[PDB]
Amino acid sequence: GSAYIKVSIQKQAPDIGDLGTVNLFKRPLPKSKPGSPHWQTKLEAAQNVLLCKEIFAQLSREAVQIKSQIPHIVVKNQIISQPFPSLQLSISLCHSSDDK
Amino acid sequence: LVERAMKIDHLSIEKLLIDSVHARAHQRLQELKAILRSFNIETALPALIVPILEPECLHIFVDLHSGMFQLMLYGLDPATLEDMEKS
Repeated sequence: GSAYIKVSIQKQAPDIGDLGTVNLFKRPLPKSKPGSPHWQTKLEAAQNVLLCKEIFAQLSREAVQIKSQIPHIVVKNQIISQPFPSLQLSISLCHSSDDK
Repeated sequence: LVERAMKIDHLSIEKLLIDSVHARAHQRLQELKAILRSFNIETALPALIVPILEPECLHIFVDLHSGMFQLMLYGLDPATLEDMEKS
């Protein structure tokens, strides 16, 4: 599929669910009209999404990490954190493959 | 209090876990607030809050994965609040 990295410093958010992460319009990205090997584009997109998988797997390892001076909740795809009570966190990702 | 935000199953395994730990952490926070009020405060959504003066400082939160709820007062004196944490 395809992935997208996005961070948003909002005010705050509770443990709720709504029209949050990318909708059916998953990750609007360059059409890439310039002539290039389409198979190579698919290949590099797969490499990119695997990189996103790896970086998210590494970032997920924070609950068992040093839990001091930075308390933070973490769930699947959501790592919303409160370093200061002004900014927000939880860089997210999606899979732009489930849309015919 | 009806399994807040995770009353229904079949969504995700982590959902029920975070629900349970959040409920129990809020319970413990209210318990702490109880003894604080009986001595002589307020709370929030992630965790509780306790003032120290009468005006900002001394924020305390909970470890959503284990005990020993952490806390951090914006300021100085490091490696000393850890004793308070342990106590």
